[PDB]
Amino acid sequence: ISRKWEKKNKIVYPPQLPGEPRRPAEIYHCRRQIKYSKDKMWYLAKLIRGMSIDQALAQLEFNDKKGAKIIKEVLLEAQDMAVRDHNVEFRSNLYIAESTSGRGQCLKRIRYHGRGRFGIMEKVYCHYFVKLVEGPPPPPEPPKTAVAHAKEYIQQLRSRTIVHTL
Amino acid sequence: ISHGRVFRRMGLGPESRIHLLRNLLTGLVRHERIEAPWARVDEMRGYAEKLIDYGKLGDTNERAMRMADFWLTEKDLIPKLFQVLAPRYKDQTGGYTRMLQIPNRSLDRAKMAVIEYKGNCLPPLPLPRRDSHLTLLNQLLQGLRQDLRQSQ
Amino acid sequence: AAPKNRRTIEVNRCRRRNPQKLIKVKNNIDVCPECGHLKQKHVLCAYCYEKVCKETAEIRRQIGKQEGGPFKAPTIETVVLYTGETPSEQDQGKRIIERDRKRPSWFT
Amino acid sequence: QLSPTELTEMRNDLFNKEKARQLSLTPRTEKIEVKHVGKTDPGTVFVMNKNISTPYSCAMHLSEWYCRKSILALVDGQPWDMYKPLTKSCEIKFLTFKDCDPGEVNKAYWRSCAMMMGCVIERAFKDEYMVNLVRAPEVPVISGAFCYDVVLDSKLDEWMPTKENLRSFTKDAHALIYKDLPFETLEVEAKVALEIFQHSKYKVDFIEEKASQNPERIVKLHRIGDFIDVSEGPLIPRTSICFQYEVSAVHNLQPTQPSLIRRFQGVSLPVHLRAHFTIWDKLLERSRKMVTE
Amino acid sequence: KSDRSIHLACTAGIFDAYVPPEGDARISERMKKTMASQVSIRRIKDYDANFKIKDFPEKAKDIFIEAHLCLNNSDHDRLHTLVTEHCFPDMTWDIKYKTVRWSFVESLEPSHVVQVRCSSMMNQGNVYGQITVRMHTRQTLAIYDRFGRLMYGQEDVPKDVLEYVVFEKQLTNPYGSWRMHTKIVPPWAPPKQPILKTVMIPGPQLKPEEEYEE
Ligand SMILES: [Zn+2]
Repeated sequence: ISRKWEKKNKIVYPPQLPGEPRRPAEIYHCRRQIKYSKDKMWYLAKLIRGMSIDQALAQLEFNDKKGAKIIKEVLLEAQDMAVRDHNVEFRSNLYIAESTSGRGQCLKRIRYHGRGRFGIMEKVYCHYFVKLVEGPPPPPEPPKTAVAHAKEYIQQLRSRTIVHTL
Repeated sequence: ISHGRVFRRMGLGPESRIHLLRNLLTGLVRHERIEAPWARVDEMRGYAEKLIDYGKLGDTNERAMRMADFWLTEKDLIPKLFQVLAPRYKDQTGGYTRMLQIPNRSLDRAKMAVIEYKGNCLPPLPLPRRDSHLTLLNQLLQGLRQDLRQSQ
Repeated sequence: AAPKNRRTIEVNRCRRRNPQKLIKVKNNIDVCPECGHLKQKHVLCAYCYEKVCKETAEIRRQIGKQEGGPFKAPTIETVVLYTGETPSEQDQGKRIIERDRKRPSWFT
Repeated sequence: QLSPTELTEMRNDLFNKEKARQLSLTPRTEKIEVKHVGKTDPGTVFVMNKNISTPYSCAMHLSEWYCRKSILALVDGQPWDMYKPLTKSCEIKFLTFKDCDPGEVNKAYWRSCAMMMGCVIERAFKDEYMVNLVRAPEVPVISGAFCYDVVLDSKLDEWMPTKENLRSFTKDAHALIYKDLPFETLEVEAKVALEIFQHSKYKVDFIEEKASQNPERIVKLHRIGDFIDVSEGPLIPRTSICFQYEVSAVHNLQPTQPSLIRRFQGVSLPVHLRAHFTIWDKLLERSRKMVTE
Repeated sequence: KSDRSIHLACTAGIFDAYVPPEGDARISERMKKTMASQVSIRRIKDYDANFKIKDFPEKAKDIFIEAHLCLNNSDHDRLHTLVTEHCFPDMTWDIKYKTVRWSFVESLEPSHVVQVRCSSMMNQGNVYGQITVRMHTRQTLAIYDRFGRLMYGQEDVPKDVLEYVVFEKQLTNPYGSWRMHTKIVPPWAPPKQPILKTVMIPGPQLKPEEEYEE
């Protein structure tokens, strides 16, 4: 096993020069060995990717999933450690940079079938990984415009060369 | 095809559906505010309105006595119905119950509903209230309504 | 009927990350203003409803304590009185249910 | 005579110099205690920086819901801007559009919309023609149209605007709404206010009357980007609070002599209280109707 | 019930702590407190007859300066060498993932040996001696974040500081040394420099059945 997420949470940086940007805070948190499926946990993480902390808490509070409740607890205690130990000014001034589900350590149980047949159950476990970054959530990427499509096409046409010659 | 089908297929059959709605109605008459799944609350709401209509029809009526005998399984609510609820809604015409949605059951995530009889002695539910008349759009519409009153 | 071939992770990712399978973002979330807690627009606030439920449960417990047994439901209407007030002249022939606390501000 | 670009640049320079003077008057950090006494999250203590922190900063300490829904602030019972710095230990109470008594919020929204209209006016008319701004009358909410008094050109005493001109005004105001400028607030001495607005006799009279009613002669200036105006009170935080905007009508006041005062009337509704198409059309017609104070 | 017991090299208290005299910083029974101080002094002299109170304060300021430089460069071995086990954790755990920029500028007045106290014999066969020394110096401090952002103090500006630093030596230890044990800060001390960030103290968190009372 590996706990590099916690080691990432405790990496440290040199002092900041007075003429460079602020280097917004980064908080790493994870919960291990959650009795839940990593696929459904992925669905919940992909739901709360890139949102603000309050928006994510609202959506998880009004979702209908055990994983949603678990991730809400993880996010609440991550905000707690954020504005308790990592010198984040405002508790609402955070967004989710990374939201990931991983496979846990599972168990093997027997499933009795008909005849004299059997199957092997998996008592599935999972991890949840979250990273909180100080700052407002980054603006979503705007959809491409017809102007942009035309410029890209004209760049291709002007980048055409005469091939297989001098 | 279920066009024009007004009743839900509930329980283990029609008899079981009637018995379920009867148990919910008996609970509603006893406690004056119950919570249950949304569909069951809707059906038992309709039956509760009709039950109050029979109670207002009154205890001396043998048909109303038989209906209360069937639909109240504990036999103390029949005096309570005929001499509490019908005297309470003697003035009112037909809005006897209040149904509101309460979010989700914590086990199977079922859409929940609270239903009460109006009046009560219990603490009031956190009712959805409309926006106050002192809001921006409401004052603009009040100014509009005033100007139309002066015009006509 | 059995699979003729194994479905690849590319096909599986397309199927499992199709936008229909994703969780839709809810827009009907608003701050309940009596307490500042998150609620849905068509749904009663969980916190306020939970408060009302515990107060109603204590009312029903006191009703049962005065009641003393089943099959004895009263013929008269009921009122609830808290500490520090007398029954009003409209609440004459009604069962008084006493509570050992101050009357809540949300209860009139 | 100075060009309008030079006048705008000098007014912004004076505004920034005065703001830097206040920030230098408070050079060292000082901690003040703000007791949130609202109904929701009651008795919450904030430790804020003196003359730096904002009611927006307190709302950002609490939650983003307070940031997005809070429009005004009650600091010791007085209406306060979201971006105005706090000067003392006090009690705060955030005010939204949908309270029981939102009248102060309505007044702040109404003043903000009038000030944005006046900016649209001043940067809409042509350079060969003169624009002088009188005041924004404190007209009640129930009247239906925010009003702004302009002295126009002697060559334009006869000109009436058309529907395309009114729609151009509306498009410029919607461009401001898209640009999303914060409403910067400055409590300033009357001498600095006169030095800012010295090339406007009506603004001089306005500043003089405000300095007369207030014993210490401090007045309130507000800025969205480059446009600076004297205000009658608190304003909303950002122009993006406005969703539906329209410059409905332009009228002329009754006394043509000595100068022609023209009252520009518009109507607006925020994002939190946006109305339907037909209701908005009826509000448009009532705003096009005359408003008298 | 093993015969091996925990062998401590320090205590975690102050024996008859020097109460700060009011106005000591504002202004630029004596026989009894003196006599008690030199009773303790002949106890240190008996356990080691090569100790000089007049020679202590330069060693005390040396220990203080080098301990804070070890705090600057995170030298925990030398910080153990110069700092007692009671003073080490409330020295280091609030800065474990932070960068501390500390410096010593000068001393306004020489440090003063202001209290000397001793232990009893019964302390597990060990006798400890504590000496309280007034220091009033000028220091600089700048504590940085895990990300390098500034939290406390200013980088270059020096400020006055007055501390009642208490050192302790285990006299019965053959290899015992004088190390910083704690420092008394007066209850009348001036309020500290304000922090550079804003703090929200939450109110009570209310259960649904509970009503908020003022
Ligand atoms: Zn609520």
